[PDB]
Amino acid sequence: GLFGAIAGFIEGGWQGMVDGWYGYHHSNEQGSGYAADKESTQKAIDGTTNKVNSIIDKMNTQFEAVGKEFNNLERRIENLNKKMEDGFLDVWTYNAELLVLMENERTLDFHDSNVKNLYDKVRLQLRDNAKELGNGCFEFYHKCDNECMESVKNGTYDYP
Amino acid sequence: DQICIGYHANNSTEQVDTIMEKNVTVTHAQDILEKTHNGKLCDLNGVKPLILRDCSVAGWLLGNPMCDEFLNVPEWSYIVEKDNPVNGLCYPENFNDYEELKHLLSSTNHFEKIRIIPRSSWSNHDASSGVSSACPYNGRSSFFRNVVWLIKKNNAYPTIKRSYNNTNQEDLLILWGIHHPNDAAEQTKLYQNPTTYVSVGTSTLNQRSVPEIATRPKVNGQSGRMEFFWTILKPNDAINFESNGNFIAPEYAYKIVKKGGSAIMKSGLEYGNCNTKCQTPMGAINSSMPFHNIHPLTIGECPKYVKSGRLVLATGLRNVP
Ligand SMILES: *[C@@H]1O[C@H](CO)[C@@H](O[C@@H]2O[C@H](CO)[C@@H](O)[C@H](O)[C@H]2NC(C)=O)[C@H](O)[C@H]1NC(C)=O
Ligand SMILES: *[C@@H]1O[C@H](CO)[C@@H](O[C@@H]2O[C@H](CO)[C@@H](O)[C@H](O)[C@H]2NC(C)=O)[C@H](O)[C@H]1NC(C)=O
Ligand SMILES: CC(=O)N[C@H]1[C@H]([C@H](O)[C@H](O)CO)O[C@@](O)(C(=O)O)C[C@@H]1O
Ligand SMILES: *[C@@H]1O[C@H](CO)[C@@H](O)[C@H](O)[C@H]1NC(C)=O
Ligand SMILES: *[C@@H]1O[C@H](CO)[C@@H](O)[C@H](O)[C@H]1NC(C)=O
Ligand SMILES: *[C@@H]1O[C@H](CO)[C@@H](O)[C@H](O)[C@H]1NC(C)=O
Repeated sequence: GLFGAIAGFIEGGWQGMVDGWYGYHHSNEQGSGYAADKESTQKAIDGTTNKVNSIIDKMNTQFEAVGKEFNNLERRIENLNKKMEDGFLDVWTYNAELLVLMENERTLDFHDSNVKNLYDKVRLQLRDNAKELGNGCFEFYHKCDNECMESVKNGTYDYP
Repeated sequence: DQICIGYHANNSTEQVDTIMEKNVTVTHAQDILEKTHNGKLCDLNGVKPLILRDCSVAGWLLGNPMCDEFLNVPEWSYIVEKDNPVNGLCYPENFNDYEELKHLLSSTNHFEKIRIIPRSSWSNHDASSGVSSACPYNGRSSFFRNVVWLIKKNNAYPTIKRSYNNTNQEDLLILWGIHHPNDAAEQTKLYQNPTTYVSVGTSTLNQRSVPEIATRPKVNGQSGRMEFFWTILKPNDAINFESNGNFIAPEYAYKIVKKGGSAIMKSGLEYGNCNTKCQTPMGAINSSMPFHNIHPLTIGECPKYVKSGRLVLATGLRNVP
């Protein structure tokens, strides 16, 4: 992906994490488990929701065809009328399709960027207290438990 | 002991497209394209449409005997006409500025019919023999019901002088016509006077039509032709008619109610006894989707029309097993 995380340095997704889009998976003495990060996930949800709404709202002034009739000696204006209505239908169809195509791409990179930044945030936390396995995981040097784990997610983690 | 950062994944099969790659499977997506309709012609917010069936707008307004179903139509939401209604001008001919009159209809929701010139008002002219086998009714020769094909009486056609003042609040659509015989002998048999005309004048309209007596191919058994005209008489304005023959005089006219906001939809469907907020010539639409690809000519509160066959927005992320 543009930010190299999703399907990148973090090879796959977690079917076991149904709590959100991005999260963690710890492993210690007490046990292991998945826990979605509610902050970033919700921040992404708001962003995508606003995007969908913006796209729609921007497509509220599109052209609207109107029925008109012409006699046998008005073929020129009938065709002008037809070319014009088809003309605008083709323009807005182009606008609708291209906007979706471009934004779909940005939406995928957006998610990719969110994962990458969540990872980097954690990396900065576990300054020298953890080992970067380079697969999206961090292996602590000296054991770390559920209270310790919750500390990282708590964003409160810090020797201080 | 480890802590790993990761992302959601599911059994989603939904796919979206991007510039560099097509069919990317994503965890969540949102379809925004309505692709279905109910295949019916419904009422628009409770108001039923005017379904002309086998009658054309002209068949209806002039009163083709085969269109009695529409002698006094009520308020309508939109109008539906077939591509080629069989019942239009029973007696062959031309309808002046027909397309402009149809366009005018498209901006109104009601034509209230009123009698501006009693048929019994023609004391010096025959107002009963004006019929033709081209406009049959109950097995006999008849004619458009809203206008009168005046004939000579007692071997005479004294000059006509009629005036009508629009004492109503609404604009009045007035229709009348003139007959083009097939030859001089016919002219004399029907109107007696050989050289005739139909002059009409309002505050804005000035016109004098003359019959063009010629011989042409038979259409509905007639080689003669009728030519119809129309005008909008403003409130308080008056219309003056004068003619020494060939006049197809008005009887009924229509008060125009610009509740404004209609449309002449071309379709072969009939009324489907249903109600909708969005109607296309192919069927109604009921959806929250911002777009639809049913048909471009719609009426009511509808989604935006596009030619797209598929339109899906990505919401979630790429779904990686
Ligand atoms: C959440 O952050 C807090 C600090 O704000 C972490 O500290 C512990 O918080 C719990 C209450 O949830 C207290 O009972 C403990 O006494 C705190 N630590 C100690 C031993 O002083 C907490 O660990 C973080 N995550 C959670 C909920 O465990
Ligand atoms: C149609 O009839 C109306 C009503 O008689 C005419 O308007 C009135 O005319 C009188 C005489 O000039 C005026 O004093 C009134 O003020 C008019 N009333 C209105 C409603 O304006 C009108 O002139 C006639 N129309 C035509 C063109 O002959
Ligand atoms: C008004 C009138 O005289 N109607 C007669 C007409 C007219 O002579 C022609 O329509 C003139 O073009 O001819 C008929 O054959 C017809 O149309 O059925 C008999 C009909 O009684
Ligand atoms: C897994 O996929 C099937 C098929 O789409 C679906 O019916 C089922 O609900 C999914 N499992 C879950 C998350 O319930
Ligand atoms: C995209 O996937 C659909 C699956 O129904 C398929 O019909 C279509 O041909 C695919 N397009 C490409 C990129 O081959
Ligand atoms: C559209 O469908 C919804 C959901 O069933 C319904 O509540 C609404 O009345 C429908 N609208 C029309 C006019 O069909």
